Amino acid sequence: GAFGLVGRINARYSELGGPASWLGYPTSSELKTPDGRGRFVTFEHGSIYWTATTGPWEIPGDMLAAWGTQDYEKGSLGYPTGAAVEYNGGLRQQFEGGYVFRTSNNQSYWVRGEISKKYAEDGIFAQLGFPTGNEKLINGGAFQEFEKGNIYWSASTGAHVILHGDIFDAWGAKGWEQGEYGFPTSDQTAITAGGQTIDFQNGTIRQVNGRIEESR
Repeated sequence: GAFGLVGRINARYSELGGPASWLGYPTSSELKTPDGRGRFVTFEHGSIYWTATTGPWEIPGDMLAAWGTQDYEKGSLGYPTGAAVEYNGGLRQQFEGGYVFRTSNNQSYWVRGEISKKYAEDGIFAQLGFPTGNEKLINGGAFQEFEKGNIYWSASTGAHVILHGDIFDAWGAKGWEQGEYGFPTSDQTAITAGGQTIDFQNGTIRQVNGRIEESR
């Protein structure tokens, strides 16, 4: 099928090597987005989106589908603001409202808002690995699951990291964030001699010499 492209999207397609690129051939001419702000073009293996203020960016098909689960540009992620680039054996792509990932296990998930901001801090990926799902809204705020732990957020507590393991399980036995401890107020932090510690709204849990210690 023959298609002739225009403006900054055609520009970006050319920059990627046109049909020789991973996108393959166009499967549409330039289309308007629902919200009357953007333009896009579909290709065999993904799409390019554009706004006057974000510029033209290709999104691979799997990450395009994942972006779709919160309704693409109409969702809080908004428009892509950069390319999908190699990231820890996967891809990371920045959006106005967060990030979309190809994971190293060839799955695709998004991160958004305050949880995105925490996940993007240096050292946090090393602690968590890839997302294993999208954000979940809960009573009091939100949380998200990653390979090696979770991030929890409430407006009062901010976004904080807790790892899988005995401290997480001890909090779980008391109903995690809905229970008497409430939300994590600190990131789980290593201490000397192998220990771990984290603060919650209404107490602290420590692991030292492989023993759990609790305060309320």
